[PDB]
Amino acid sequence: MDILLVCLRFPFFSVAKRSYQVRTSFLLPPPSALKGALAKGLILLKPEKYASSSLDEAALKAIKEIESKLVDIKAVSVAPLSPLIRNAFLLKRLRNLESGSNAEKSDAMRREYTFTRELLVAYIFKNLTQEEKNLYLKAAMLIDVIGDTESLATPVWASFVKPEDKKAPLAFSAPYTEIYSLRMYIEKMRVSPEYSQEEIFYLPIEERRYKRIVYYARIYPPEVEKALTVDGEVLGIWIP
Amino acid sequence: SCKAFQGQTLREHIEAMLAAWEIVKNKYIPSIIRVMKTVGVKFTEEDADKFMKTLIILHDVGKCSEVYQKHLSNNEPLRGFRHELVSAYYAYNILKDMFKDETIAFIGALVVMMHHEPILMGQIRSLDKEELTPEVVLDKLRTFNGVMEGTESFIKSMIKEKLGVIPKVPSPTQEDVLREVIRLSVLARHRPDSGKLRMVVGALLIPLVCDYKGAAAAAAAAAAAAAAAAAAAAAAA
Amino acid sequence: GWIRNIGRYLSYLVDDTFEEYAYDVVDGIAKARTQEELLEGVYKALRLAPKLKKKAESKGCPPPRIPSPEDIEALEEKVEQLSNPKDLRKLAVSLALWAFASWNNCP
Amino acid sequence: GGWIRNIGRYLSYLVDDTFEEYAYDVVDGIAKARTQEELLEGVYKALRLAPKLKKKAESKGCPPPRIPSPEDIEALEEKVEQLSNPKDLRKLAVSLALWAFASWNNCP
Amino acid sequence: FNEFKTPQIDPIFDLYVAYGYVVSLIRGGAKEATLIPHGASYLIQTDVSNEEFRHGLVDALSSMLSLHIALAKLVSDADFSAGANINNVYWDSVPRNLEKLMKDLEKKRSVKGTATIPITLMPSAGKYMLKHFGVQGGNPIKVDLLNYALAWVGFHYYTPYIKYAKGDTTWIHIYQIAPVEEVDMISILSLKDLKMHLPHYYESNLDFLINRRLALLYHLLHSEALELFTEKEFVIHSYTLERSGNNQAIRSFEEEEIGKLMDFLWKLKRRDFYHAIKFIDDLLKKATEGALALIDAIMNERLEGFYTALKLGKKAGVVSSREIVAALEDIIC
DNA sequence: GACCCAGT
DNA sequence: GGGTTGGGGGAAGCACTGGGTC
Ligand code: NI
Repeated sequence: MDILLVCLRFPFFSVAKRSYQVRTSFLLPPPSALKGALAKGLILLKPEKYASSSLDEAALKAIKEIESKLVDIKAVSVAPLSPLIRNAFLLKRLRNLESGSNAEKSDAMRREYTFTRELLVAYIFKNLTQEEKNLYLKAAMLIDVIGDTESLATPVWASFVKPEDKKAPLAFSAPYTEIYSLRMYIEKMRVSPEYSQEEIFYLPIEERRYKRIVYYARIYPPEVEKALTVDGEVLGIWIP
Repeated sequence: SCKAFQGQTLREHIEAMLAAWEIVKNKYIPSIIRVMKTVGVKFTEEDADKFMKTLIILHDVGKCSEVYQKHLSNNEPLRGFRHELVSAYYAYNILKDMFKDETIAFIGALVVMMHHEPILMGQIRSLDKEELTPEVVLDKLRTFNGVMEGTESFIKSMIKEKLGVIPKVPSPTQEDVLREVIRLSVLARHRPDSGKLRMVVGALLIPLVCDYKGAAAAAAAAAAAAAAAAAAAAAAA
Repeated sequence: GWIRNIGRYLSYLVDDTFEEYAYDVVDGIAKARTQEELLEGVYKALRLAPKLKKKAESKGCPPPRIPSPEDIEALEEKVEQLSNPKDLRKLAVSLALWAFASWNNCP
Repeated sequence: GGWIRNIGRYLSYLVDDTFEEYAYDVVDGIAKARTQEELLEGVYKALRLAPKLKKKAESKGCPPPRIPSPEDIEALEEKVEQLSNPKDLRKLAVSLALWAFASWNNCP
Repeated sequence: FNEFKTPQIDPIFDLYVAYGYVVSLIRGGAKEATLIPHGASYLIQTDVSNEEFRHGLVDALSSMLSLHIALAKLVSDADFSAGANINNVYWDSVPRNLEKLMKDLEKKRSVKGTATIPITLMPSAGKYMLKHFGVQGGNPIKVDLLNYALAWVGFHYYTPYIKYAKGDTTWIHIYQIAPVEEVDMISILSLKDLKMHLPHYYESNLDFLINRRLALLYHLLHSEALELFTEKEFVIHSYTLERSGNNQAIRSFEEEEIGKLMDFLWKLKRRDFYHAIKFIDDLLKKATEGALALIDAIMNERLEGFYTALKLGKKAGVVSSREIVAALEDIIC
């Protein structure tokens, strides 16, 4: 078992949930956004295999390949090491996609996002071969923009790690399907995107106030036999 | 022997209320039962006798908490201190064991601290000359470092001497009074019944405030303050 | 706290009962940050003593009491080791905060 | 440290009443100065009026003013040479002038 | 132990529907109840039967209909009719659903219809969603009547709102407290006291209601509710429904925390009470632009904010009491 | 895609 | 130093594309 761990130090979030007027955002990036960000990196880097007429099937084939090289439906998990905070932004979201209402119809919608300082992303595989190991290592980097086209993410590093059954409490997200013994925190997460299903994941977010602010601290769930160590700070990963 | 007034102690203060009340029992109890029956619990006039006795006996027991004594010594101001609110937590558990329920213990714990100066639960216009404020009384509550040992057994000294039910006292240090005085107020403020938790609690309050004749007079309108102190004509001779 | 006995003098130059209305000194002392303008601003406030002395007598109330020198040195001895703006503003802002009071002593 | 109060007591006799002497010009010039040279000039102008005030207080019934000790002159002299930067010069320029206005019991 | 299941739709809508569960179980008793937070699920743990839950709802909706019919297709001026409701189409549609359960809950029959949630209870609603390409028609978010009725009951009693119209335009600010670590009947019932019924201020003298961050202070000022937040932990969520020039849209939506504001007011209104409200009301009415500097200094402990507001307000009119100045330095020290 | 609405 | 005045009134966001139904 090999886990590809990367670090994304991007200040403000990019994802927006299914919402109008306000644009609610996830506290941690959805797996679908990460799947898209990694899939789009293979096209401009390896265009000799991603031949498509349009973008609609171009995304579909890349997502299908990513799912094929995946152990299960669970795409990828993230670990926050910084206190998340829910910011407030007011953006322009024009509404002119209906059969009418002239051409210029734009008003202000509160498209607010979330701020973090440190974040890890752990992709999971099934001991892939070497000839594509380097390709995926190079593809893990070069993630300049995530979510929408207004915020940029900057990767830091990328390396493979073994579980080796080390003692550490769970830190990355995990689906809430059969895990009950692990203050518990689950929301709609939308691991699987749609292009014309919805699973519930456990997210490691808890609010703790010391004297002034509440932010989002760590819930420290019960220890899981699977975990990975990095830069001294060991974090627990849930593997099916 | 903890004194309750400037020159009057709590001991004779209790008998002053009893000597005011031996005649009030035959005027309000048949009228208080018919309005009490709305809460769900029901009992005869004999149980109402002991209920009103338990309320009158502990109404201002919180006046001995090493705070009132150090204030009323020579000239020290109260600084917005409330002496009787802690008595509420004394009046909550005592009714829990001698009635073996909660629906009648809750109203007692409210009426015991609806007197003197009740707490104002928000909704002010622009001003408050008086000190009916939870924020300023919490500051004076924060200094409550328990109660003296002299009142530990003292509570056994007036309940056994008149009727006698069961000996039981609580042990306030910092927080048992807190999460009770807060819970009673929060439960009394928001319930499906709108006006009952006001009119019935005031109805129970009314016979408890006959203390004016018990203590020294302080206002010139004493004639109108004792209209119900008398009764109708018994006979001709 | 050597503050209650000095804030009432600072309040003498803002109250309506003394109509001179000099906020320049209050603005100078409120925005004092590094080492020096905090001691310079309070000089302007403490200088205008005659003003208040004459103005209280011009209406009938007793002359205002000038703060005692028994605690003025508490600012000089504190500003020395508190050179950084981390905790120096922490009291510089309170000095100007105490200047906006009423202190109704001239009915 | 210690001499500031002593010099401020002397400066207090120039702005207080019961003396018929009000000279704010020098106390203003001492504090809100710009250069080290004029600091000692203002100190001299303030200190010069020692004999004219040392005798009138007892004539008016007030106790005589306590002249600052000559040892404090050594401290105020030896404090200014090594400190030439204007960054922390104004603070000492106004420190001694602050104590001019206080509650000194000049005429009990 | 029953553990009534709560559907997860929106982090704000689920707050309203689940947090409104208590107003019905209180009417039916439900002793020894609790509410375990989940960030958005907010599940109620109570060892009570399901039958009394509908007995709570029938009483709650009787109260709603009594409030609605009292004031005045019929449109009232209540929170659930025209107070926080920015859209006129829901002025009569919403009450019609509320009385509809009178033909469903009284004779012990489950819900079968499904209504459309307005924007007031849940801001993420709308008309133009995005699925793969372009937009659609109508409101795809359709809420069953069971969860639909459970939201208004918690909205009317618990979460407050402030309305300031000024003729054609209209500003509505909605604030609600969301538990994040633990909560009990002591806190959820206390939060009910914060509700402002009929917050129609209008005129021109009361203009201080400009901006949500300034209206929250005025709402909080005249409500000296329980101060348990000094030992507990809670978060304030607020959203606006602007109708400038009959244009229903949301232009302000920020997330803040209420604990520090609780502590600020608790430490302020302790030395005296008569003058503190007068001072803050004077600075709010006169120093309209200056009270923003005072409110902003509260969530970040800004030293210059404690002075700028007073400086800008004293020029017009300020009592400037003595005991309240010592209250600020209690926080400062 | 053309309809709807408010009170000091 | 010894008195007269401390703001004065007026303004303190219009229009502009409303978002839901049906
Ligand atoms: Ni009494």
